[PDB]
Amino acid sequence: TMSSEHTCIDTNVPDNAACYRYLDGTEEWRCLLTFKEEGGKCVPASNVTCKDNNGGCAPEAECKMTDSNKIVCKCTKEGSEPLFEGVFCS
Repeated sequence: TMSSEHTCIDTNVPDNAACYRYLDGTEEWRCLLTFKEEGGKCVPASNVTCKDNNGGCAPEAECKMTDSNKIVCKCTKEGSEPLFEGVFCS
């Protein structure tokens, strides 16, 4: 992993998404805030927002909408480290 990226080494990581490997050597692939993976494939959300389930956030991220009705995701549960989009925060 270069030095310690903790990112998967060869798991399923579709484009427009972010993948990260856990400390147990496991592997997880997440999608951006505008992409949702459903069935192993990820597609543009647009309709996904706070009104729905995490408009592209993470299992530990808060959902907030902007003046444009865009769902923003930010992980910060004390000692939490959101990744790029926050869909997955350490």
